[PDB]
Amino acid sequence: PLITTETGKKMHVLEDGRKLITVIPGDGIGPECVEATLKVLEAAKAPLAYEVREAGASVFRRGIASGVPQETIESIRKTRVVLKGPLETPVGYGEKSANVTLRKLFETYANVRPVREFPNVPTPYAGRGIDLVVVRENVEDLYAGIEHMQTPSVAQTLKLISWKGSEKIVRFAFELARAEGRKKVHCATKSNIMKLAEGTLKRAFEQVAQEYPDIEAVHIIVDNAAHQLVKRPEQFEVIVTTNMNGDILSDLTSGLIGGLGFAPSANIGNEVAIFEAVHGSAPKYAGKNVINPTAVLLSAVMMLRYLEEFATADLIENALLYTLEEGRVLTGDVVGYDRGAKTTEYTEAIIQNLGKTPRKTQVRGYKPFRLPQVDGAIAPIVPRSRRVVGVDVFVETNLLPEALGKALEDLAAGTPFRLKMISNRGTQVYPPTGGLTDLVDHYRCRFLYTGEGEAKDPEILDLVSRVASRFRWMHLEKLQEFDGEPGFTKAQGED
Amino acid sequence: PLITTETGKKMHVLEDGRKLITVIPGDGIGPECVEATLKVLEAAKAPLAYEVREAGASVFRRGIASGVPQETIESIRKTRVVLKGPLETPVGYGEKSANVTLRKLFETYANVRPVREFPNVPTPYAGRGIDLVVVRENVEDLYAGIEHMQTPSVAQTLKLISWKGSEKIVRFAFELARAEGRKKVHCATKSNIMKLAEGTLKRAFEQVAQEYPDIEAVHIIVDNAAHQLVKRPEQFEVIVTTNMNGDILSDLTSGLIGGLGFAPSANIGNEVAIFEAVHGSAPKYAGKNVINPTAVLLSAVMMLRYLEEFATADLIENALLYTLEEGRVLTGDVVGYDRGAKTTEYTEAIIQNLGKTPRKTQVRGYKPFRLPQVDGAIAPIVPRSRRVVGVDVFVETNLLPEALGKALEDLAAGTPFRLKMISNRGTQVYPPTGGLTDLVDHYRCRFLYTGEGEAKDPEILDLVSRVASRFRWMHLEKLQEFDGEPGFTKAQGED
Ligand SMILES: NC(=O)c1ccc[n+]([C@@H]2O[C@H](COP(=O)([O-])OP(=O)(O)OC[C@H]3O[C@@H](n4cnc5c(N)ncnc54)[C@H](OP(=O)(O)O)[C@@H]3O)[C@@H](O)[C@H]2O)c1
Ligand SMILES: NC(=O)c1ccc[n+]([C@@H]2O[C@H](COP(=O)([O-])OP(=O)(O)OC[C@H]3O[C@@H](n4cnc5c(N)ncnc54)[C@H](OP(=O)(O)O)[C@@H]3O)[C@@H](O)[C@H]2O)c1
Repeated sequence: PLITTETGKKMHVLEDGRKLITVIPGDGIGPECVEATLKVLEAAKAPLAYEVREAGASVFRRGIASGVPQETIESIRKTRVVLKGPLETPVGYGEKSANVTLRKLFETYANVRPVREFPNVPTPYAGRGIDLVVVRENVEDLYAGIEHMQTPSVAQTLKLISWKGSEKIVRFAFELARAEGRKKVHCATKSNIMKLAEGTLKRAFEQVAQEYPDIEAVHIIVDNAAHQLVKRPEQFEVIVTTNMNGDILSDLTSGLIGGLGFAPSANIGNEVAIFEAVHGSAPKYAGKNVINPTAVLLSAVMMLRYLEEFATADLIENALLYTLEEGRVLTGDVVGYDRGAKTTEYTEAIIQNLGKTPRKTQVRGYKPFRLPQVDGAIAPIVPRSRRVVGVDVFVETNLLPEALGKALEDLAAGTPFRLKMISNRGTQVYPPTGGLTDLVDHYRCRFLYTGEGEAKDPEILDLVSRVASRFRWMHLEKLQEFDGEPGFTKAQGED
Repeated sequence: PLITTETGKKMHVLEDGRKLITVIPGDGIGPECVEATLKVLEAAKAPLAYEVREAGASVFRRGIASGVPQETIESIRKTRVVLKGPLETPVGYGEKSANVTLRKLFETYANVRPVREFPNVPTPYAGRGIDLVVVRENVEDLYAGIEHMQTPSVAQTLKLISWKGSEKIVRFAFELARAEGRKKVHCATKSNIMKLAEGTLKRAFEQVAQEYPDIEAVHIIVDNAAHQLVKRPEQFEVIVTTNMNGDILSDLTSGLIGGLGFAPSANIGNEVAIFEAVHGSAPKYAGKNVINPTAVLLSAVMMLRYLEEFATADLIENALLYTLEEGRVLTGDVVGYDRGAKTTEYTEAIIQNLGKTPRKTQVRGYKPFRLPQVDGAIAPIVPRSRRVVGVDVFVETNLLPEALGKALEDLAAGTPFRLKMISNRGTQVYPPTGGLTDLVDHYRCRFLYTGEGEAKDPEILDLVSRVASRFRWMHLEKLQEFDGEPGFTKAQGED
């Protein structure tokens, strides 16, 4: 049956004591990396039972667009613990990422990506003591993939950041820092540009920080953060950032200690945990028996510790590290593909080293920590007052700014709305600015309410119908104020 | 008077042959870096006339929210050439970036950020021959700053990518490659997740590439790209990417050769050119005469060559390089702020070296190239057919998915629309998926047209008014098909 440990984690413990997990082979190199891992697990006599289910490209090919079949959802709800190989996501077309789907379907909001130097895995940073962890928000931001072609030639993607999601991820980061003996957490954002969206993470970071006076909270702008991560990565311990930023920074850090073949990760939520490598399906290596399975193996190790199977975790992790320390069986990504050991040979070596322990690089098994509960989360605040002050109407037209401006002022005449300004790609173009801005066939037209109280729905739709009598609109955004503060930004160049 | 050179570039040439430029001191370290640069210029007898104007924080403090005063716009329209120090943008609140405003006001669509190893500027990558250039799209994507609080606790930023802007940036990259003798261009995108937005750059890249058979065009996913830039940066020559991706990758590359103190840049457009360092106003070093002015100096050098003042550019750049080669006067970012030379001393040393022989005469290899014209650009295609097939209605509510679904189906009864599904943060929650997705108070409700032809505006507004009779909507998106293909995506978990 499924049980809840004292740490609050959910896991399926079989009568014989073994823990049942869902295993997803994946696409490309996936199966090879997972196959290798399962062999090492069995050799180490890991107390596990396996429910193999599919996800990714193989499922897209069955005509299931989400790439996550019902049997796999059923299995994950049964086990609450998953070890998956990479899943292939078509580039530029096709189905949405099944990797993102798994995380969002099961609220595994935290993506933990630790990086450390490895024995006989040389990098220009060897000896600097790089030991940091990137805590990537895992379920919102841009990667949700909510897109709409505003016009035939203008595409739009929504970036959504919530207080709820930001509060969760920053709290997780602090708890993680406090659980690994780290006394500092960096929050990387682009809040100087996205004051509302990225600023939500910055503000959640600052408010939750007050509860962890034992940890130093430092905010850093994401670009300078990338620069610092390359120039002096040893200054970082824990870095928490939004989904997209985290995707790039975590891959940046992996290149500091050997590459993606050595980057494991854990997708953690309160109800489910998904362990997988940070790397992809890597189609050019699939089936060639040359791929490095270290990343997936180390992920299984993270899974073992999560499962409280610390002994097996140390055993497997020691074997791997011992194998690296000796430096006799190294994969192509470390010694070139003209010399690199085969995947199966690498596996066999590690297995042959089960029971052996490295002298230098050893297992740094931190202490488990209870995940923050919803009842202790900082709930979003309900404004004391709020009002709809206008509406942004997006239109598709090639009419020049000045003419569009006069046309809309005429259409709004008689309504309780006035055209305040018009922007193109976010740049004010009406009133004119004296600039030389090039224009696309998409314009955002800001109308402000001029009456008493607030703009009511009927009035807004009436304004939109008037605009529609001549122009094609495709996107509407209400402009609201919450506690006297506008819940929207000005255009670039707008005074 | 303002003239057009035989290369297409516009510059203000005075009666005496001097080229008039607009100079913006900036904020924080800005003034110090600019001040120094001007000193070196005057010493090198650069044939320039300066029109000093302000932008940035000092202007925000005058109550001009755009941070770009009219006199500065007037000056830029007059000179078409600008040398600016960094500008401070408030973090998480306040005014929008004046740096982004200048670029968008004057359509300086390409941000060229060259990176190379410098003498006596130690990095773990020294000797690997890193010599690449990031071509960052400069006027669209997320950095436009178009934001709306969908609900009091859910923020939204629009990511807009146009065919026009993407076509221009990739063509620029190819021309730049062909002009610097580079035989390869990498296009980094996240097209696997954002098939419409990021995919626009990918598709523009591939179609424009057909015009440059002499150049090898390679697409790479942005995350793997960061990994590769850290693991093996010497493989890259030219990298072209969207605005935000480029912001991060360019700073990542700067940390490979000395840090932001050595990263110059050029904001290029057809009508205007703005030269500035990649770094910011760096408030903690402001006024302490310790900041490294190299980045701004080299930007002035890029400016000089733009102005066709090649002799002065070589003179100044050789002096700088000679100074670094001698390694007698190095700034704090190179040898530590405990032994680093003062900004004024570093400057003095360079001026003293005006005329020396840099042993490794690595005056960068550059060849002027004509900017692509609009008449030669691939225009966006006008669909043969198009139709509105539905509407996405975003509502603010905490009513559970199941009940929200039933409520909306009831409201749509009688209309030529049906509720297809409902998502939360991009994840399908209605119909139920069997997942354990956490919900925020923002839901996207997809309605599909069920009649013949297409959904007309009056019918759409009628549906919205019915939804409004019970729920608060704040965001509408029409769903359109162009040439038989949906101009929108499915939700995560939606089959
Ligand atoms: N969580 C996931 O399941 C996940 C994460 C990322 C990408 N993907 C998917 O993967 C497909 C390919 O994407 P991609 O080519 O950009 O990236 P990728 O699969 O991570 O491959 C990029 C490069 O990383 C190196 N690498 C990755 N895994 C390695 C391993 N196990 N051992 C040794 N080297 C390894 C290789 O470098 P060299 O080429 O330099 O040898 C490789 O070509 C897509 O559909 C993508 O969406 C899935
Ligand atoms: N184009 C622009 O005008 C521009 C570009 C970026 C940021 N900004 C603005 O700048 C303000 C501060 O932002 P930030 O602190 O994130 O970044 P930043 O000003 O670039 O400073 C980050 C770090 O870069 C190093 N650095 C930058 N310029 C340097 C130079 N000339 N010489 C030596 N080292 C240098 C320093 O590293 P250490 O601390 O390690 O010494 C510095 O603290 C904000 O308002 C931001 O929006 C403006």
